[PDB]
Amino acid sequence: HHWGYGKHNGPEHWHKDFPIAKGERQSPVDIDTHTAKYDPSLKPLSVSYDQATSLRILNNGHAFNVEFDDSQDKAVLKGGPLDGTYRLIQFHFHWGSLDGQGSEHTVDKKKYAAELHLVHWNTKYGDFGKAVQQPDGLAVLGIFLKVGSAKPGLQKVVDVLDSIKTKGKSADFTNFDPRGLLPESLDYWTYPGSLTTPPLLECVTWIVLKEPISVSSEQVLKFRKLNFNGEGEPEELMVDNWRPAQPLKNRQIKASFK
Ligand SMILES: COc1ccc(N(C(=O)C#C[Si](C)(C)C)[C@H](C(=O)NCc2ccccc2)c2ccc(S(N)(=O)=O)cc2)cc1Cl
Ligand SMILES: [Zn+2]
Repeated sequence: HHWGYGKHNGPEHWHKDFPIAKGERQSPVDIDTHTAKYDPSLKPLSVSYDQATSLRILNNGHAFNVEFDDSQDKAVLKGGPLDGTYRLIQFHFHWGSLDGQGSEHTVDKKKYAAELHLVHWNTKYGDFGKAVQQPDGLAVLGIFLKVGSAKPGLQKVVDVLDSIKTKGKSADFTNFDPRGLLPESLDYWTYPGSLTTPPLLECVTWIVLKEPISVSSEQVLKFRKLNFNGEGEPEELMVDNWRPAQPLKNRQIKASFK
């Protein structure tokens, strides 16, 4: 009886094993576009992914994770609200059963079909496991997906999903360029929050891009053919792996743009 997204183990249950679920800086949140304040002191965001080294893709039973070599400064996030250098370690998505839900953040209560999280850790803490113990340990770049035109830079991900259908399966995933998943604009909202899965640690600087990327219906359909279960277990489609919006409490969402 471990955590997940079902009726019996989903987000309303997590607080029993992870009491920080009801904490002061939980994620995701609703982004109220009329309450977020433009902050002219926010520096521009620096996404430096030209030397990114992807290694592997893994079905972890919750989502699929594309992992990078983070043993040197090869793909880094800097600037915006961040002090110092954050190294890309992995990305993953959250998505829905239907096009009208799937994102974790919402924008004026609007739910997108999916959300991409590009996870980075603060290199002043030396490794990812130390960085998650610090209030400024992580920076997650959140990008919304809407269903429309295909995203060409997503298709290499979609085409490998058949090879990692079940929990615990991995596949070699070299030479993938995460620059193909970005929208044109790097305009963003930022706030202090948490991991959106157990252990729900309050270690994240959230940077959520305003502009969604477009993916095709056929692209998201292939996400929804994944399984939460292991090989040889009863099939449970990997859908609706999103945590809903948490109370904003004593926090301010800042906008990089007027
Ligand atoms: C979609 O589901 C995901 C996605 C990511 C991960 N994470 C890791 O597996 C890691 C690592 Si690694 C050294 C085995 C490559 C991150 C994670 O679990 N962080 C906690 C932790 C604590 C100590 C040591 C290691 C990890 C984590 C990171 C970001 C988020 S999110 N959704 O962006 O807020 C959540 C969890 C977990 C799940 Cl269940
Ligand atoms: Zn996530």
